Amino acid sequence: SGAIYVGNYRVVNRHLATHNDWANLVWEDSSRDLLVSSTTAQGCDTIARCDCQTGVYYCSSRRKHYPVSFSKPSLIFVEASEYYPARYQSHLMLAVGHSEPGDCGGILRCQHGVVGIVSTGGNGLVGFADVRDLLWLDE
Ligand SMILES: C[C@H](C(=O)N1CCC[C@H](C(N)=O)C1)c1nc(F)ccc1Cl
Ligand SMILES: [Zn+2]
Repeated sequence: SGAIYVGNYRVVNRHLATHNDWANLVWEDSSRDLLVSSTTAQGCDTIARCDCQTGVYYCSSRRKHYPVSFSKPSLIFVEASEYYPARYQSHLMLAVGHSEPGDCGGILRCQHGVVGIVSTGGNGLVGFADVRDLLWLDE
């Protein structure tokens, strides 16, 4: 679990969005596993606007942060799950690091701010949904 709180927006994994997220829907994209809902309170976070390919992510299944080198956002094949059929997920970045399904929502940050959230993984890999191209989150 986990979310990004920036301005009057809450960014979560689309497959983990609540009834309240959908009732306050701003934007969603199944191909990216992202959903953004509106909030009444002002949020705590800064979005990175950069091309970093290194950063640190929070891994809830270890209660620890880990440094990562990650690929640039791209279209990656993701196997069918209970949430989606087998499909290409866009704007996904992969790295070597531990992850389990419940780690989705953990933030990836570089020195400039929030880069994305955990969205996929397995076998010593962790995948992050990029949010750096969503300029409207703070504009
Ligand atoms: C199976 C799961 C996963 O990647 N997804 C399920 C939930 C929906 C995901 C998606 N973005 O489409 C795909 C997973 N397995 C691991 F071994 C480690 C982490 C994770 Cl998240
Ligand atoms: Zn950066």
